[PDB]
Amino acid sequence: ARYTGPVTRKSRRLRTDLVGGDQAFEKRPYPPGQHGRARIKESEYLLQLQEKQKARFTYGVMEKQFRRYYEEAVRQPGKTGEELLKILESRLDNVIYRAGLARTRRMARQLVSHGHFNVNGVHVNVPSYRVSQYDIVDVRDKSLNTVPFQIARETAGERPIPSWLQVVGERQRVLIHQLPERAQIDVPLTEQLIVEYYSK
Amino acid sequence: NYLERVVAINRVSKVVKGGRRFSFTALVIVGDGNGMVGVGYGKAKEVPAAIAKGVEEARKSFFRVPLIGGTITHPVQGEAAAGVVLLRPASPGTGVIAGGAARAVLECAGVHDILAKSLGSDNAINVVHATVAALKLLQRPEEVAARRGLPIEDVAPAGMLKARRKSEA
Amino acid sequence: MQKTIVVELEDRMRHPLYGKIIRTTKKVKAHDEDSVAGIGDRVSLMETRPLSATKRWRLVEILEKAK
Amino acid sequence: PTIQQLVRKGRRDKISKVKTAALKGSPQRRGVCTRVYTTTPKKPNSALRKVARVKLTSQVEVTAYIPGEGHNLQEHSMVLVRGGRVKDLPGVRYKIIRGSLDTQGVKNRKQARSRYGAKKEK
Amino acid sequence: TMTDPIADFLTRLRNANSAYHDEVSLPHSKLKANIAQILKNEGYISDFRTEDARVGKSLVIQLKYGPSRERSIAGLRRVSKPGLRVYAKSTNLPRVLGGLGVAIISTSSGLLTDRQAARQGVGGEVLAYVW
RNA sequence: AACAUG
RNA sequence: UCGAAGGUGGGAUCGGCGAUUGGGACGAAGUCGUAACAAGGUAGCCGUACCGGAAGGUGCGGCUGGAUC
RNA sequence: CUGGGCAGUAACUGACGCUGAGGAGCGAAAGCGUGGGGAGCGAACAGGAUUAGAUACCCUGGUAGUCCACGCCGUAAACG
RNA sequence: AGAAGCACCGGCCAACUACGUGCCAGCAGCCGCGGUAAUACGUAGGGUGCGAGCGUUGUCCGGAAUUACUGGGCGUAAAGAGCUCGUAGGUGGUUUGUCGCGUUGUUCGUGAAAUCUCACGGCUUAACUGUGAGCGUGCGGGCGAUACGGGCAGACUAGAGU
RNA sequence: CAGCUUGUUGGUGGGGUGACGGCCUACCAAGGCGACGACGGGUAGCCGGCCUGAGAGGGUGUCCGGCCACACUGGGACUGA
Ligand SMILES: [Mg+2]
Ligand SMILES: [Mg+2]
Ligand SMILES: [Mg+2]
Ligand SMILES: [Mg+2]
Ligand SMILES: [Mg+2]
Ligand SMILES: [Mg+2]
Ligand SMILES: [Mg+2]
Ligand SMILES: [Mg+2]
Ligand SMILES: [Mg+2]
Ligand SMILES: [Mg+2]
Ligand SMILES: [Mg+2]
Ligand SMILES: [Mg+2]
Ligand SMILES: [Mg+2]
Ligand SMILES: [Mg+2]
Ligand SMILES: [Mg+2]
Ligand SMILES: [Mg+2]
Ligand SMILES: [Mg+2]
Ligand SMILES: [Mg+2]
Ligand SMILES: [Mg+2]
Ligand SMILES: [Mg+2]
Ligand SMILES: [Mg+2]
Ligand SMILES: [Mg+2]
Ligand SMILES: [Mg+2]
Ligand SMILES: [Mg+2]
Ligand SMILES: [Mg+2]
Ligand SMILES: [Mg+2]
Ligand SMILES: [Mg+2]
Ligand SMILES: [Mg+2]
Ligand SMILES: [Mg+2]
Ligand SMILES: [Mg+2]
Ligand SMILES: [Mg+2]
Ligand SMILES: [Mg+2]
Ligand SMILES: [Mg+2]
Ligand SMILES: [Mg+2]
Ligand SMILES: [Mg+2]
Ligand SMILES: [Mg+2]
Ligand SMILES: [Mg+2]
Ligand SMILES: [Mg+2]
Ligand SMILES: [Mg+2]
Ligand SMILES: [Mg+2]
Ligand SMILES: [Mg+2]
Ligand SMILES: [Mg+2]
Ligand SMILES: [Mg+2]
Ligand SMILES: [Mg+2]
Ligand SMILES: [Mg+2]
Ligand SMILES: [Mg+2]
Ligand SMILES: [Mg+2]
Ligand SMILES: [Mg+2]
Ligand SMILES: [Mg+2]
Ligand SMILES: [Mg+2]
Ligand SMILES: [Mg+2]
Ligand SMILES: [Mg+2]
Ligand SMILES: [Mg+2]
Ligand SMILES: [Mg+2]
Ligand SMILES: [Mg+2]
Repeated sequence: ARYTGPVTRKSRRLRTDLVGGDQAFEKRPYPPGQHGRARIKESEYLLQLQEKQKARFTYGVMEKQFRRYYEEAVRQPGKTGEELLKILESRLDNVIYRAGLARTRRMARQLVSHGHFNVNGVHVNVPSYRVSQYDIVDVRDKSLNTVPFQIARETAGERPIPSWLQVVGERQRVLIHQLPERAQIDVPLTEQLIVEYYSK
Repeated sequence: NYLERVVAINRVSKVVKGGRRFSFTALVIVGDGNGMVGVGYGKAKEVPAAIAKGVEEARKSFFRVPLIGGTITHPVQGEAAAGVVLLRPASPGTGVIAGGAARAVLECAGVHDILAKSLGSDNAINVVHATVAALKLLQRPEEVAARRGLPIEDVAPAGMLKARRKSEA
Repeated sequence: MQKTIVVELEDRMRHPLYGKIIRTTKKVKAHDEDSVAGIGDRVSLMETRPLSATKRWRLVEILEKAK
Repeated sequence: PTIQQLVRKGRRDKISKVKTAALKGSPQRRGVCTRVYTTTPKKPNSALRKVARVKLTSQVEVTAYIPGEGHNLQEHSMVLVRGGRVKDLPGVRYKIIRGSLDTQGVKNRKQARSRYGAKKEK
Repeated sequence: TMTDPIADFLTRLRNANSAYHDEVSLPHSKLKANIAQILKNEGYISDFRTEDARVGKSLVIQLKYGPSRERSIAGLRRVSKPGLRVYAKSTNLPRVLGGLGVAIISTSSGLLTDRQAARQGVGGEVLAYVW
């Protein structure tokens, strides 16, 4: 399943603009609904819960899928917030967002879901495909000379590209240098209140 | 600028010839966020006046908490009246696994990697005093070498000495 | 018991949950080819094939008999 | 106490009662539902509670509670009995599942509607 | 009666450390004297000597305090009681205050600490903790 | 002496 | 010879029912006293005996977990 | 007639110690059996008072019992 | 373009107002809510948590240090036998020598495969599956160590007794 | 649930079996087992594992894999490695 609902509504409740650029948000940054302008009780559980929601609606991950990402992140060496945001940053629909081929996250998900891409010459259509080190991310020859793929040819500049991946010229393809560590991760959220959420 | 958490606000009652006279107590934690924390009880006829006597009491009772760069140095077990709090260090990926009363004492003190378990009574006032009693039992690696007259390299394990090198370089 | 001896062996082993070393004692039967063994008598044994319903041991030799 | 006492006499876990008997392993258990009647609750909290004395296929006779408002149980309706205890009724540990063998679901439900038994809309 | 003289040895050290006494005397044995050598080499006590009583001998330990009245010994715990003996292997030796303390280990190569038995790869009976 | 109850 | 099943016999052992009867828990606005909590109006509790509608009373020994001048 | 304790001497023995499930013995008072004894006291009981009642408290009497010999009982707020 | 629902919103525990009802009808896991302005009953709007599912019942562990080895207690909260003697049993002062049973080191044999942990590979990804290494806490055989515990052979006088 | 045991415990000579053996038989001896729970009673296929738990533990034995037991109930042998 997906969410398939209003997107500004879950940025107002979480008090954080999750998509890139929104004029509906910042006219009302307070939570939606009819009791929205309240000064609410900030529980310790509320600060851990709403921090976990900030990552599910940034990346578009259901709860059972997001929990399995936590299962291996707590189980790998290093930290837990480092490795949870790493394996969320390695999903294919997030890689397409960081490379500039899509304006938002939800249009990055369809272009992977509708099968407009390859990775190692292999046709893929799964949005939670996790890329690894040295993975080329190619693109279908049918998907060239298409409107959403050529409307993102001239808009290659307004968003920055992170250091761990790289885009090239008119043969559009994305090269993964290594897995992203921490510093080149975009931060709307802290990474310790998610770890403290699953200890309850 | 400091960190503050109110832990409990209960309403207490005194009996007179007329009836019952009510009052509020408000246990407050005030901390540096880095290495210092203070506990102050405070009580008054109204809740914001009971909080403000607690904040002014907690700031006149700071104490320094020995850290390594995210966690405490060795496991301790503290004893209040009948509250028993077991503190225990942890890896840097851990958060603060602690109950709601001992969470406020450790987050205000600047602790990031803790395992805590409260083993005695469930009173929030005595769990806070038992967490404070365990933080006094902590003692530094450079202070346990001056206490023994040895260097630090043979009183402390090498695995936590490198966590001093990594924490500030 | 007419060419048969009874020997009290003993062995000590940890308790599985508590860790204390518990001392217990068995009682095995053994074969005397000639009936020379009385009460007391540290005896050495070696286990054999079934010789009766219960005898599985043989007497090797007597070291430091009954004082 | 004194490890040699624990060697001789170990630790014995304390005894808890079978907290829902008369189902005997089953999650639900059907019955015949004689004697539909109405009981008062305890010292506070007064109303008219709608209960029934159901004879199960566990070969036991239990008092069971009917949640929702309005029912159609008379004397020999097949009911499906689950567990669940009612605090103000002292001898009552079982509820009747609504939307079952003969128990019609509660009419005019539009909230929560899966308890109490109700299809969505026609 | 008198069971476990090593637990008496540590209780005498606690009851005078807690009372800020400068020294303790106690009956001598070669196991108490060798435990005093591990306590001196790890810096918990100052020098000890052997006087002579009526019968037997006497072990006298000079305790150590700071410039201020600081206990140079924090705790003492007996681990391997005579009612329950405690043995450890070289791969899972115990660890006192995360390594800030010292466990007295009785190996076949003499009395050692954790750090003297870990790098020699031996285990034995875990006598005491000091920290 | 004496005097229960709500 | 042994031998399953069956027959006969006297016991053992675990359940159900049983006229009548012993207490137990809980029901509301029942009836009769007021024994304990204040020196609770005779300080109270404990063991035991006898007695009494009922709580309880009295003896004998004991305890303070009472003794308020 | 008989049991235990303390101190001194250090004469002798050479760890002979501590604890002790079960078991055994002792164990206030009341009570039980047989046989004595019975001043005073005093359950039960009886009368008098008090009271709405008074199977109580208070008063006058009063049996067992309290004592002894020999057994049984094995309980106490047997408590520091 | 052919394809969204289910529970909950007094506290724990994320999410609040209106109308209807008036100790009624009902709710409820616990404390409890309802007797005319009910955030707790019924509907509505709004909201939260999840999602091809969502609740409920049953059952087990967790929380529960409420059987406590890790890791509890017994003056008054539940808990020291009325008191002693003593059987089995458990435990045992100082010291020499010895044995190597306990203990400890090492090596061999064994502890199947799967499952589980880790790292790579393959199914478009995942579940799933292939390989490698751990793990398999142990047990048996061999060879080292002798501090402690124990056995055996003596010494000692401080405990105990005379 | 506190006394169980007479082929019972041991020996000798025969018999028997693929094999040791009271496995069977005769004779002789008078033993064997038990408060470290005998003899009874109740329940249960055991395990690799599975679920839970920080661990130690507690619960469990379903798929798959191992061994065992049975084949309407009870008893028996035949054939054959
Ligand atoms: Mg103060
Ligand atoms: Mg305590
Ligand atoms: Mg508690
Ligand atoms: Mg009857
Ligand atoms: Mg009265
Ligand atoms: Mg009275
Ligand atoms: Mg009166
Ligand atoms: Mg009175
Ligand atoms: Mg009378
Ligand atoms: Mg009396
Ligand atoms: Mg008296
Ligand atoms: Mg001599
Ligand atoms: Mg004794
Ligand atoms: Mg006894
Ligand atoms: Mg007597
Ligand atoms: Mg008498
Ligand atoms: Mg008499
Ligand atoms: Mg007479
Ligand atoms: Mg009269
Ligand atoms: Mg009189
Ligand atoms: Mg009589
Ligand atoms: Mg006499
Ligand atoms: Mg007395
Ligand atoms: Mg809330
Ligand atoms: Mg209203
Ligand atoms: Mg509602
Ligand atoms: Mg799904
Ligand atoms: Mg349940
Ligand atoms: Mg539970
Ligand atoms: Mg537990
Ligand atoms: Mg307790
Ligand atoms: Mg005690
Ligand atoms: Mg009391
Ligand atoms: Mg008590
Ligand atoms: Mg006593
Ligand atoms: Mg008694
Ligand atoms: Mg003895
Ligand atoms: Mg010794
Ligand atoms: Mg011994
Ligand atoms: Mg394997
Ligand atoms: Mg894989
Ligand atoms: Mg792959
Ligand atoms: Mg596999
Ligand atoms: Mg070996
Ligand atoms: Mg003497
Ligand atoms: Mg015969
Ligand atoms: Mg023979
Ligand atoms: Mg033969
Ligand atoms: Mg024969
Ligand atoms: Mg069966
Ligand atoms: Mg636990
Ligand atoms: Mg199976
Ligand atoms: Mg099957
Ligand atoms: Mg059939
Ligand atoms: Mg044949």
